[PDB]
Amino acid sequence: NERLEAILSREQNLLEETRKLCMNLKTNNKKRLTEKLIQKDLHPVLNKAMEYTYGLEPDGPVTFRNDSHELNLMLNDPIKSTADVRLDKEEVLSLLPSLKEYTKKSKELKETMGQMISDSHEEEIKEVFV
Amino acid sequence: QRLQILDDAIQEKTSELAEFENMVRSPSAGDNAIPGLLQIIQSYINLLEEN
Amino acid sequence: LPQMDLKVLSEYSNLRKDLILKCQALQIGESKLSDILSQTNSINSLTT
Amino acid sequence: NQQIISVRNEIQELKAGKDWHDLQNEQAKLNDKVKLNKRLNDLTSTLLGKYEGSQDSEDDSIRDDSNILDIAHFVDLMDPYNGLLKKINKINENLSNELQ
Amino acid sequence: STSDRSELEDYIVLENVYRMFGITFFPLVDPIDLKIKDASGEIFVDREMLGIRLEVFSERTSQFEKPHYVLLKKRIKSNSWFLFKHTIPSFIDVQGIFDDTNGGLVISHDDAYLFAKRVFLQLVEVQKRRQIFKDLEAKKIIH
Amino acid sequence: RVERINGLTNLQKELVTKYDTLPLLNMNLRLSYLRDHTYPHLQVSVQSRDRVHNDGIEVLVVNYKFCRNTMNPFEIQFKMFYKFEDSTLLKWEILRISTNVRLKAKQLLATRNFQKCLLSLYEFDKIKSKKTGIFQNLINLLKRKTRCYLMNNSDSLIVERVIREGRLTTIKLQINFIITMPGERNCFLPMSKISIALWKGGERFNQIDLDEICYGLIKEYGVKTGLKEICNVCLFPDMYAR
Amino acid sequence: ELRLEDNYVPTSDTLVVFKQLMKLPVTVLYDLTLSWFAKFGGSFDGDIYLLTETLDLLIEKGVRRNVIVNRILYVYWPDGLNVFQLAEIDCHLMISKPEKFKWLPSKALRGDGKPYVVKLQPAKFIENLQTDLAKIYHCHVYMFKHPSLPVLITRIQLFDSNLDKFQGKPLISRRPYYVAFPLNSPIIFHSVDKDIYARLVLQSISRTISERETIIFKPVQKIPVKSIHNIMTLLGPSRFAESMGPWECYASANFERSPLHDYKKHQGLTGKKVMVREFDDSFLNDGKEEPEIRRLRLEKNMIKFKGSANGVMSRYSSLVPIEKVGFTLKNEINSRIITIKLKFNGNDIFGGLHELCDKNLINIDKVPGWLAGENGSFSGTIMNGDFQREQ
Amino acid sequence: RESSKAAILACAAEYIQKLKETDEANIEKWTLQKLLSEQNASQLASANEKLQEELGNAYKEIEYMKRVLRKEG
Amino acid sequence: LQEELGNAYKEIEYMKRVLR
Repeated sequence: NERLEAILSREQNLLEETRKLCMNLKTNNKKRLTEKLIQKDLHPVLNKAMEYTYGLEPDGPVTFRNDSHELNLMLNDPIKSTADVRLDKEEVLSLLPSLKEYTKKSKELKETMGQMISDSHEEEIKEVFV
Repeated sequence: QRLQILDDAIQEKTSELAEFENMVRSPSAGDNAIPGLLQIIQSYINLLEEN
Repeated sequence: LPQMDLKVLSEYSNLRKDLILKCQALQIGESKLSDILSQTNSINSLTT
Repeated sequence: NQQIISVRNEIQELKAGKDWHDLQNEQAKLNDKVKLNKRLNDLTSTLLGKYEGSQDSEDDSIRDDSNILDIAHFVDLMDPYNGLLKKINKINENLSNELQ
Repeated sequence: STSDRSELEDYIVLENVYRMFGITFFPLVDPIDLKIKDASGEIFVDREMLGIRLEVFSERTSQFEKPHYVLLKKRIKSNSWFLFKHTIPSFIDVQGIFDDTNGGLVISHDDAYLFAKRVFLQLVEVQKRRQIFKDLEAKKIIH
Repeated sequence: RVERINGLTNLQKELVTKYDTLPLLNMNLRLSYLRDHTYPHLQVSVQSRDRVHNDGIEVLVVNYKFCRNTMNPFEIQFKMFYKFEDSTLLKWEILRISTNVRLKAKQLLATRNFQKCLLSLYEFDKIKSKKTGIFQNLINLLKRKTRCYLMNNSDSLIVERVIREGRLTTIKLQINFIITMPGERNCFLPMSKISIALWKGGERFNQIDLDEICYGLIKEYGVKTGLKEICNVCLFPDMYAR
Repeated sequence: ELRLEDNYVPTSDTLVVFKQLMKLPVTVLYDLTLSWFAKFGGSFDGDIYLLTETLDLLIEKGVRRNVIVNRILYVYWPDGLNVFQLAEIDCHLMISKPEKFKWLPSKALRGDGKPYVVKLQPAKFIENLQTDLAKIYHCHVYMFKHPSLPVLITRIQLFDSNLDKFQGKPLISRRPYYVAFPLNSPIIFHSVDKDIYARLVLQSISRTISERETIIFKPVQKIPVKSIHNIMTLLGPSRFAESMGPWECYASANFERSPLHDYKKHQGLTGKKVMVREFDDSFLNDGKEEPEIRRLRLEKNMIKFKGSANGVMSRYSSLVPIEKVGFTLKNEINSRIITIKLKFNGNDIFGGLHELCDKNLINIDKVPGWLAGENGSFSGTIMNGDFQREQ
Repeated sequence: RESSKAAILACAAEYIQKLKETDEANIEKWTLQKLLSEQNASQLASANEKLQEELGNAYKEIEYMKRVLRKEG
Repeated sequence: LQEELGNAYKEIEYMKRVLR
């Protein structure tokens, strides 16, 4: 009976913590909408995203979710970080030594390809053929 | 060790790209003759299309 | 991973930051390797 | 025991609820819009000046796709099938058929 | 006749050529939705149906697997397809894929083909995974 | 009254005698569906279905003409060997490829399972047409305000605009729509990638946060509207410097 | 320590176990005896090979199962059967007689609302379930795979506490709770019980499956159905789910073959024989009709109710017999919502309706889809011609 | 669709509360939409004024280099 | 007005390039 009393106390503490977290998240989301991005600092190209997102709730994320399967599209996905710890390019380049090797190898290969293209004179004969 | 095998695969790919880079490096300086021939052909084609 | 004697806390924060850098380097290396694999695919297609 | 079962069922219903997932998704959306708006303001500021921060720099190729573009253009250039030389040869055969 | 038999013969061959793609649309009528207009007896379908079939090619057996049929009926009040019946097992959330297609409602044949392709990719995934593991078994590499 | 219905039955006569859930046997209607709805802009043609009846093997030769780009459509020609009972594809070979798709198809068709090959070819044709449509829409939107020209063989759009802030320095934006055919590696469908690159007077912007902005705008507004807002952000600071 | 191991002996009535082993055949008793003595042993003295030879002498003596039941309950294990024995005999009874058990389906919804395709690591799942339920009750759980079906059936048994009752030192068992896990399906079948222990078992199962994101089980049906094979045909991860009644032809694919097949045997070339159905109201007006068109209308009813001309194979028996269905048809006749509540009862609802259609009591040209067996074993409301199930 | 009387009454209470929340949320959404529309209109007017004065300066530059070129020839 | 501003800037570039 005492063991089950302890179990119930732990579960009730977890329930109170979860309900408090849910209410705090709701009020924090409302305050973040009210105090951060609805002000004059909002970029004017995001004025239309705000309109369908909160103004009157179509052409937004539904369109992209249609297009990512229509076009088999990828984008350059964001680098997942937490707690505002931004990516350190020097650290990850020191962590992958072969990235700089590819940098110089691709620079050499691009230089060779560019001088080959310039010797080929494709752009000069392209414009005079149309 | 995951980053180690990732960097090993990347290094193998760079070795392949460097093998291709030595394979394509052909020294030449014949772009001037091709440009002159292209200019002459374009001028003659414009003259023919003008008729 | 959450973040917070003093030396143990500093070691934990340093290890967590190092693991975050490991994750960032892992995603960057995976995307880069996919790009290089596509390039090598095109190069081998032309060569063959 | 019945109280324990009831409160654990309440935990399951609340943690896997629809409103809780709505709040989590809404927090993700607010974070994305805040970061995107900040980056857009920074981009238009840098693109017009008076930024007071870097931002406009590119020296380490941590993520570049101009090289794959160049590879595709080079491959399209000297393709043994379509290429540039085979287009010229096709023009030669078309002119030969038109003339002779 | 024999000329009409020839043209039906070529039509069947062409239909098989189209079904070689994997994702095809076939016409379908629900017998309940058959009503007469009573002007002269023209039986018209009330609620239009659309059925798709998903024939995945099993390269290991060099055979076509048995088709999975998804049948879409028009809503009476909104003029949009809905997931009426399907023969796809429950580990592929066809209802979730259909609701994800164009954000819920689908109207044009492009959205129906997009949903069909999205679920045919899952069929390709499971068939290819099973093919790789069965080939691993066939090469006697694993027990 | 007992009626026999075949593949050439009238639609009205079929609806007269319809009490089952099987698909309609009106084969003209079936091929009308197959041509107009599931696979539009594809002129398929079969010209020889001869057979070796001693072996029980059917030899089929078909021509797929992907005519979505009507100016220069690319066409392919297959040869299939049936089994005609206990249906097994013993052998398939590619008889002829048009030269303008010959390299990408040469990398794709090297692998087996030709169903993936046909679906990938049709999807690549559709995606290339979508690319041309999107680039034409952006060109028509920005033809007069900026300078629009295509390069990298119509895989990259360059939009240039001079700006007031200095001695009329130029701002150029490069947007990419490269399309990749899976030859070495994670599925069979032809994939597409969008990335942007911004220059102001010859200085490249940081690609990380620029790609973050491209990802955010495309994620929010889709592809056409997303690229329109990328162009508006990266070409017109004066419109948004309030 | 409150978890119950596989060597504890509970207090079980000897007569109940006696009549319980009577239903099992002799060969499963033989296999059980050798497996039990190889794993746990018994009070009988002898080598494993010696006991195998003794049971061999028993089986070529042709002795009745009663004698070997008395042996295994009186000399092999006279003190009492272990919990593993008591679970395994009842699971073998479930395998032998599947029609004596009723199951209730429950979808495994998660997070946003997309169903969770549950996958089990069986030994780790059993260990985690036993440790989770050990905090509350004295729990023993046993898990096995069906010899025929692709499922993973568990058996959760809970034990409680304990004029002058003298002394027993017992641990009284309750009725076991069965939860059936299909291999890859969000639908979870569990035994029919609504007491607090069944809710506890389902709750602990939902807490111990998840381990990544919180999972709730939402019941998709409140009417139990017998015969676990039938509930895998209905709600399991098969083609017959969401294609039932008139649409079983699509779930069986008996009407189209591969596109790589002979085109002389195509349906459009050979054709099919049908009849002109009269759309005018002539069923209510009407003897010794022609036996060829009578066969065609019998085939029409067979097609409408089972999907196939020859059926999935007396002949009225459907693929899955349904016990109870209730449909609430709603229409809008001149801005008035008109509800009709049809409730059904029997051993096979749609087979009986097919028989009534064959006797010209129900018009087969006007019997709707939901009445014909479409979305079978689901009871719901038909609004605007679309069937949405109840909750 | 519900069956029992208690379930019908509970669902009716839940639906009435949901409609009340929907009405309040729609009021807040309309106020935010009006704020967005006012911001967009004012910002577009400001951009029109800015590029109008920029075009005036540009035409002054047209005239300046025009008279400079006439001075040169 | 953006079209007019672009034409005006093109004219500025013309008179700038023709100048010394």
